[PDB]
Amino acid sequence: TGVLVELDGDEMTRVIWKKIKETLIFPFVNVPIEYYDLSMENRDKTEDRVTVEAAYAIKKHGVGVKCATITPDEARVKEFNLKKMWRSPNGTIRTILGGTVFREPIICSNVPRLVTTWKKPVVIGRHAFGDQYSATDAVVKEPGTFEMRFIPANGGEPKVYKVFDYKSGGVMMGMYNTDDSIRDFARSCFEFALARKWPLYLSTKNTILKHYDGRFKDIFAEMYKALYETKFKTCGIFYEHRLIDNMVAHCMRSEGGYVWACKNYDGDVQSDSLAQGFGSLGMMTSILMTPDGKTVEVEAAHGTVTRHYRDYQKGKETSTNPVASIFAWTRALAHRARVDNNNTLLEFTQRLEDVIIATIEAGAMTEDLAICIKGEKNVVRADYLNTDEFIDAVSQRLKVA
Amino acid sequence: TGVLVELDGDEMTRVIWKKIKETLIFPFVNVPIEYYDLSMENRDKTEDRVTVEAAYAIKKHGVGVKCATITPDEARVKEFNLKKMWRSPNGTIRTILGGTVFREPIICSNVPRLVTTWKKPVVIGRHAFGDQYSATDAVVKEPGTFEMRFIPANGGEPKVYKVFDYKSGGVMMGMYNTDDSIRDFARSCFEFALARKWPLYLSTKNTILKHYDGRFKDIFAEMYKALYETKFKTCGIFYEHRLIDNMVAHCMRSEGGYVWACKNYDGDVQSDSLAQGFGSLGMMTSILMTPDGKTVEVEAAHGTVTRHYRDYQKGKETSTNPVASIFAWTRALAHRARVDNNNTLLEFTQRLEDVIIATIEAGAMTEDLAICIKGEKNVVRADYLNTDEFIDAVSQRLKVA
Ligand SMILES: NC(=O)c1ccc[n+]([C@@H]2O[C@H](COP(=O)([O-])OP(=O)(O)OC[C@H]3O[C@@H](n4cnc5c(N)ncnc54)[C@H](OP(=O)(O)O)[C@@H]3O)[C@@H](O)[C@H]2O)c1
Ligand SMILES: NC(=O)c1ccc[n+]([C@@H]2O[C@H](COP(=O)([O-])OP(=O)(O)OC[C@H]3O[C@@H](n4cnc5c(N)ncnc54)[C@H](OP(=O)(O)O)[C@@H]3O)[C@@H](O)[C@H]2O)c1
Ligand SMILES: [Ca+2]
Ligand SMILES: [Ca+2]
Repeated sequence: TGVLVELDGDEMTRVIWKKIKETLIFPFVNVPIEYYDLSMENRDKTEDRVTVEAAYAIKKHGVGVKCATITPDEARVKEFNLKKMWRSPNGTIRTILGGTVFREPIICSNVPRLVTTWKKPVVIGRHAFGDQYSATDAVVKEPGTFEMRFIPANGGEPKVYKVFDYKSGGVMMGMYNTDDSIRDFARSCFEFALARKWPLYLSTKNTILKHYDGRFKDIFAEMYKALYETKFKTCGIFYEHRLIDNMVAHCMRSEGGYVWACKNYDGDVQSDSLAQGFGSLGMMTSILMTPDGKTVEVEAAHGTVTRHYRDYQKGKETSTNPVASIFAWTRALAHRARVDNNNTLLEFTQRLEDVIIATIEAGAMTEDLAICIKGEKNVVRADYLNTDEFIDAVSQRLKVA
Repeated sequence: TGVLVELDGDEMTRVIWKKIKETLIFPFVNVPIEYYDLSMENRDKTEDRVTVEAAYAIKKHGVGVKCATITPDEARVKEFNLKKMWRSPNGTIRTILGGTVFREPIICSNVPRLVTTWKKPVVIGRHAFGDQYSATDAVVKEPGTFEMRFIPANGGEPKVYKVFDYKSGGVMMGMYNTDDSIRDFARSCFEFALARKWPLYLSTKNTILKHYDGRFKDIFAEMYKALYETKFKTCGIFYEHRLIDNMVAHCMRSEGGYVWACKNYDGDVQSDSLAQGFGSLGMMTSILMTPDGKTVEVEAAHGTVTRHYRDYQKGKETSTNPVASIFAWTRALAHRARVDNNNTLLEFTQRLEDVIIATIEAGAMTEDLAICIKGEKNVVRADYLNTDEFIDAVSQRLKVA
């Protein structure tokens, strides 16, 4: 009754995406899908127009599911003969939608973490706006002065700052963020943690960046005091600012069960460290949530798995883990279901997640999880299923459920 | 015959520092020491002049050992009634000396890592110059335009970049780095890895910061090709650039035995994550090495342990781990010894490190390491020694050795 926006992708994830749709989704669910092909080739052909069209379609319809895509760089420009080094589609969509990207591991009882203390999941809430990701940078090739100016819109004295006099070359960068965006990030994070009844931590480096990072600290503190502190206390949870240095140490030590609000760059980096620590990138989920909770975009917290695609391309069997991709579909459909008051669709999504977990906990799993259990040296082919075998096995149990 | 420059510090580390000197160093070694008290109180009193004097003394004499110090922030300004929010002494010294800070864990056979894959130490080489640590930032409180200008020193068109038009407040920041400093960082890292015969990785985000981070990538690549590639290949090692996202995942997965060159901020953050993953900050070493290897500053890879100092202040027994601090002294004295051709001093330093490791591997250890072995819930007072008991035990075995 509502529509689901689908964004097709690249390389190994695109092949798996087709299998997931045809095997675990379309046989059981009839939902109207608006489709956008975000393959590298179609982005180049459409001069990246598909990307922004897809983003606006998610805003219109309320829910999107996205397959991993290639982010061009020098090598990719050569590989595909790109017209331009097109921007990351993820940055474009997240820019258009706004919001915070919540990343969380999927834990199976029988798959150990790499970190021995980790008992419960940790959620990273990544601020998907500003800083490095909309920065302007340049190489300095001659002697000269880098300075910044702030120019008030009502005339009156521009403020100037001399940063550096280069003599023998270097680099320069400026970046910004906004009160509006920081306040939206804070609200998303307080709301997420409150719904979970988990505590909340914000990491910054305000110790060095007294003004830039101090703005994050002050905005979260203001918002906690005004709007959330009483509700948090009543639920037996709390919010705390932490020095980024201390926070990464805490994360190693802690058993989990907290929400961790991260600035754009820290969320990007620490999410991968977290994912890998929990066992595998194939078991890490990602959901962008707009401020208010009414628009989401769900994806796997990993890329296109091009190393595996290379093996796929030369006819070799691959056991890349489809679980995060499937959970993208289940959580997107669950959001679609709730808006639509469709309890049977919602129950289907829960049931598919349940059988995936049951399947793995009983010993049927892809090679990455076999490795977490046995160690890379000790796994043999009979210890795991290939990707299609894993998905076929899941559909079997799904059909009895 | 040469002189050792000593920089006294703050809180818990200052108390331990005195005990280390009096118990494990001065009874066995006669080296001239030039002393600088970098306590919070003496930095305030001298308007931070002691800090820069101490730094220049290290440059003059070639070797410094430093105790952890307080870096002022808003709360510390109130606590000590500081005249100003003085800059981090570590940033000041590292600024004055130049160089790369190499951070490495001390592994004991019987103390497990938190990360189950970790077998050998990892060395982080932190670039101790530029980026966030010499950046200019500001809060924007009115509508206005942030722009950057590059002004060539030979007249002729300034290059201008419009970054943002603020309407409802935000933040702005500019930062730089230099070709000279990046090239010194690269050389330190290639040399360090080559002497170890370990491979070398550089992490960047050149995927987003094409110019700023691309400069790091290009400089290391240029230097490898010109100066190190053949020597690395001949030793069976290599150098590789890595996306920071991939690199933190690699670090979780890998058994260790590589050098990891990190930009200023990444080195700061990832060093603490690494340290904690290996078991305890009390077992992480830090050495600043200038480009050429002729000036060093050695310290513990941790702060003043103020949480423990708080307990110390109210007469409670503390078991803070002195090992990193002692290794600061041993590695500083070893550098002093090599310059001076003093083989007996060098052998003493090696012997003290040896007995510290032997002491722990036989079950005599501070509370942090007991916790790594037994789990926090299961440790009881008889499982560990307090700090002085640990140091006294070490001196005992040292005396028979
Ligand atoms: N959201 C997105 O659209 C997104 C996000 C990140 C990257 N990317 C793009 O994806 C492409 C490749 O990026 P990347 O190699 O840096 O990261 P990646 O695709 O996440 O793969 C990195 C490595 O992590 C492991 N891994 C990731 N997903 C896995 C899964 N489902 N099952 C098992 N193992 C998995 C694999 O290790 P082994 O090879 O050791 O098995 C893999 O080679 C690039 O073009 C990048 O731009 C897209
Ligand atoms: N090089 C330097 O001079 C330097 C470096 C960093 C920080 N600092 C300064 O040091 C002060 C405190 O900083 P911080 O609390 O962020 O970091 P910290 O002093 O490293 O202590 C953080 C926590 O790590 C654990 N830890 C650190 N060193 C330890 C040791 N030797 N033995 C056992 N456990 C240890 C303790 O955990 P538990 O409390 O859980 O036992 C401790 O509270 C601040 O004023 C900061 O500015 C100085
Ligand atoms: Ca990433
Ligand atoms: Ca630090």
